[PDB]
Amino acid sequence: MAHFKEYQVIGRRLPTESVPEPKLFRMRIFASNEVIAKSRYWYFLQKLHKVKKASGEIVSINQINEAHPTKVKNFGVWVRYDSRSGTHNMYKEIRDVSRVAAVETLYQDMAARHRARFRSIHILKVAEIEKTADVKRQYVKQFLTKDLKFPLPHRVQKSTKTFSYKRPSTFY
Amino acid sequence: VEPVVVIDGKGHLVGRLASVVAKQLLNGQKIVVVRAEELNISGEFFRNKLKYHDFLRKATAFNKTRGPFHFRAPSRIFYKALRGMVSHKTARGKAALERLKVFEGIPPPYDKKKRVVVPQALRVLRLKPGRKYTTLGKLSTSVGWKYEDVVAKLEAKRKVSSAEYYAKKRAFTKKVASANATAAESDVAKQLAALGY
Amino acid sequence: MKYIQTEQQIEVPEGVTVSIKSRIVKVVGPRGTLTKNLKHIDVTFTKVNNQLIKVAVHNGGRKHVAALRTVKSLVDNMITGVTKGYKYKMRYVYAHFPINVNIVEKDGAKFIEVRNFLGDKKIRNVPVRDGVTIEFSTNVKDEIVLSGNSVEDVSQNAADLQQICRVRNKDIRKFLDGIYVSHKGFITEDL
Amino acid sequence: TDSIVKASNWRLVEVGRVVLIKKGQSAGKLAAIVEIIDQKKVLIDGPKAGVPRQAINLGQVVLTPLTFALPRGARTATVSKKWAAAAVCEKWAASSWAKKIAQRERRAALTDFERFQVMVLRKQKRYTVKKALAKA
RNA sequence: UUUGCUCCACACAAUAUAGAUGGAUACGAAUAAGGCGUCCUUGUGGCGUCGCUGAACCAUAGCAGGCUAGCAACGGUGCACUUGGCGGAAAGGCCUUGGGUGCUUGCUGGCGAAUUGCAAUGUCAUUUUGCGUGGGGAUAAAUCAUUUGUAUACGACUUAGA
RNA sequence: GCAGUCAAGCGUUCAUAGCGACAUUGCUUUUUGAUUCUUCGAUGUCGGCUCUUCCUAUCAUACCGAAGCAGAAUUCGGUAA
RNA sequence: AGAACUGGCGAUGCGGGAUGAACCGAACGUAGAGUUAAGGUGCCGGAAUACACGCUCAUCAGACACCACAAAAGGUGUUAGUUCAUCUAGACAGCCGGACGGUGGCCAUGGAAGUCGGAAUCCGCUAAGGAGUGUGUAACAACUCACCGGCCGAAUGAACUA
RNA sequence: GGCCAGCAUCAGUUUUGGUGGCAGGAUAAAUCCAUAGGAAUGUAGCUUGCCUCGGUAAGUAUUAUAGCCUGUG
Ligand SMILES: [K+]
Ligand SMILES: [Mg+2]
Ligand SMILES: [Mg+2]
Ligand SMILES: [Mg+2]
Ligand SMILES: [Mg+2]
Ligand SMILES: [Mg+2]
Ligand SMILES: [Mg+2]
Ligand SMILES: [Mg+2]
Ligand SMILES: [Mg+2]
Ligand SMILES: [Mg+2]
Ligand SMILES: [Mg+2]
Ligand SMILES: [Mg+2]
Ligand SMILES: [Mg+2]
Repeated sequence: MAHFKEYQVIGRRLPTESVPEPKLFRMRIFASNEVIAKSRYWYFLQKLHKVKKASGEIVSINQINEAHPTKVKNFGVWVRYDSRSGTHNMYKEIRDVSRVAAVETLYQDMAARHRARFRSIHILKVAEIEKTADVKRQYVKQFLTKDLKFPLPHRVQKSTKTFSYKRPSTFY
Repeated sequence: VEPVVVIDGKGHLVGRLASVVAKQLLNGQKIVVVRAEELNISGEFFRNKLKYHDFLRKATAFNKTRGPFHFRAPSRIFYKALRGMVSHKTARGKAALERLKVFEGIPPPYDKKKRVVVPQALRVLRLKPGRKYTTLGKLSTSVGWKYEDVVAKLEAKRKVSSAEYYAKKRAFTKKVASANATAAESDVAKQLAALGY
Repeated sequence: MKYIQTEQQIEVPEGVTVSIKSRIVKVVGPRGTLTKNLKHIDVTFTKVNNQLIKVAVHNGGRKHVAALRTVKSLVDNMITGVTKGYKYKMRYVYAHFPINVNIVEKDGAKFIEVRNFLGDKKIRNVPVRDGVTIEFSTNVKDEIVLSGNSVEDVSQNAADLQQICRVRNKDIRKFLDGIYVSHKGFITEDL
Repeated sequence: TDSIVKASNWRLVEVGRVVLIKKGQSAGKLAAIVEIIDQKKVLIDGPKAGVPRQAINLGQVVLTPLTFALPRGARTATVSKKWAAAAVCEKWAASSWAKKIAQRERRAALTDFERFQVMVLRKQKRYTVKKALAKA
């Protein structure tokens, strides 16, 4: 729904006299802020366990920063989404420097290719593929060849002015 | 910035060019468009010919001389786009349209004047490579414009004359750049360079 | 997917020189010179070792990389046409009426004249494209041979000759008369 | 009798390609491609200029003709070491591109008195140059 | 034609302004390519260089730009003349020759400015028209009425008439 | 009223040359209904005659593809008003 | 056409939905300034030819709710996925070689030999071959394919989803 | 006195900049430094085969005549 941050959200299923110290369930939620993070936490906990916001509590919320924000990684992403006619599971691969950037790319890509809005997508799993040759999508694999170089043909520079006096060039 | 801005319409994406020119006209700038026959429309030639035929079938049923006139010349097709994007039924829009001239080719007054382009309307900068596009001269010939050959002949003549002019100008520019090459290590030139010139 | 890079190879034999400006290809060989304008494809040629040209598409889609191989094939056909040449052999097929195929001149234009096709009184004239040489092959019955450097012109002249002899208002499964391409090969043998 | 094919020498997105940031926090500094993320995205590092190690869209940057040897994925210290060893900053400051940038900054930094001096010196040089052009 | 018409110059009057306030500053083509310079074996050639916008280039100092004295150099520039050429797409412009004349800020001096009072567009442009003063130039038609019938409701059309 | 999709069957064999059951999806507003929104200080209420134009779901004519198209004739279909 | 709850219109202008009683936003004394709503920011037209990732090329493209329509069924168009398979012990496609014997397998049929039908889906040689995938004959024959080989050498096929 | 203005210092409302000090989080994550362990889109070295300069291709070899990843501090 915006530029994403990843939050660990831990909730409780609030204690009673019968059950003190309940079982402290945790989730990694990609959300643009903490209100949405906690909302998504309760949404998925209600999908998983007999609990709701009114019968539980948020024990903790903590943003998780990328441990290595400046190393390029290949992420495998497993999602579950609703199409116009059904629900489907999908696996994709995204090359980027952080989980939040990978997830933002994934949401953009789901919207672009499957018209799957945010509300229709569940992030099942995001995991860095530590070993290349376990990358199984060609659109990522092509970026892992040795000494990868490519030109950027047909450069289009934007003019600051309405009129130009030169009949410009697209060389690069 | 100039009193008259002369746009070389060659390869200029008629709709985007018309947007630029309409805004300039309404802002108060005099615009002269040349080489309207070399303008481009995105989409296949057959697409644009079918579009113009759909335009051509529209006419006042009880008197065709009252209905929308279908001007075949490339300059008048560009003018149709531009008029549709100017509020042409008001006095302000009439003044704006009076600030405009469109031509096929480059007629004598403007053949010796500077021509500019509009990068935000240029086909090579705007269209994705591989996309098909139409040339207004070909579209106009196909829909009844009678003067593509005459315009091409006059343009070949003008280009011969202009290439001769440019050979002379390039020779003189080489002379000037050589005389500026010397006196580049002079004290005045070094002070100019210190000041950025 | 937009493949990062796709490329094809163009082997250049010894007696062939390939001059490629922006996308205007000029192939020169023993038999003559062919030229092609490929400004419609947006590929990139590069000379590797004077016997190999690489043609590449960068960040190209499916259609773009398909047309890359099409460009490779077209340049290969130019080189083959200036080294070995192209010859299309056509056979006249007729059940009753003998098709009379000849070479005639009209204002000096070298038409192929077809008379008596299916008994018709009309005379079918097919112009000969420049570079295409028309020879009637003795020792084979009812065989016309079209030869030239450019496969485009030889094959299109053969197809024009074939289409001028299409049967109208009849069951063409029965009325099989026509002039049909029977062989498509090269001029130089076993090359 | 040799085959002639025009080279069309592009600047290549590659590890070690030197780029000039045109917009953003840096906006005019030099960085080096550390590696390629996507067709439109690279990881760069500008340690000498002060550009942080960052993933950047290629549209936010312009490729320069300058390339140096850099292993793919090199960290900031390694990029700075190879940058200093290859002397990228001086190789760029000697380019006409950098000199034109510097000239436009100097012209923007001229004062009114300095513009008056510029006109006076331009008139002196013009006198000498016109005299030479008439003699020639 | 109760001294008409037109063209040039000048003065005086009106008349407005779709909107000047240093300069519209000219190759063509391509853009998965080009420009320029140079070289040769003149090409779809070799080499070098540039772009990454005109943020340029040119111009630009002087009572809105006065009056003077020099130095240097035979340059720049305005002007009226003048030589030849080219330009018909709407040419109405582009180039060029020679002499004259003014200015020159390329450099160095002398004098002036004030009080528009602390700003007030603080009037500098071009569009038509009229009148007057000189000078050059030209010396008809159309319509009505009559007439024709190739025309025609009337107009209109087509004809004729010193 | 017109048109699709599926394909059990017809078509001597053979689902789809041409058809096509059991089903099912539509389109049209040249049928007739349904409604009562406009008009009851009044839109002249059948048909024909006359005349113009428009649509295409094409009967003919043009050029074609298919056939259970040998020819001839015909049938199905395409661009087509 | 008729009921329920609420909110509206009627009785209501204003900004937006081009246009419109009811929709969106917001309800209204006369003004100034600022900020916004809904809606917009190529030009008409005030406002980014903004930035970013993709998708789409339509010889009827598409383009903002109410709302001014389109469905079933389809498409090696293109994109992204799911699952199952083949593959250097050599895959797919392509070209070429083999494609047998018991055996005219059983039944019928006027005739039926793999191929008008019902039923049985065997065995040997086997690298491999169905009691037969099609063309063909009246039945034959004769071609052809499943199946296995020769060549090539790294990926490939199928069914689905949207 | 009236009409139209300019500037300064204020007041009320507001719009748009420059700059300073703090707080929190994994007392940011990173970078950086130290250390240990690894493999590859395998650096140096070595071997094998090529040949047009002199490089190449295949192995091996985990930092060397490039570097990188991970954990810890
Ligand atoms: K009534
Ligand atoms: Mg006409
Ligand atoms: Mg009445
Ligand atoms: Mg009436
Ligand atoms: Mg039809
Ligand atoms: Mg017939
Ligand atoms: Mg009432
Ligand atoms: Mg209301
Ligand atoms: Mg609407
Ligand atoms: Mg606007
Ligand atoms: Mg569908
Ligand atoms: Mg049989
Ligand atoms: Mg204040």
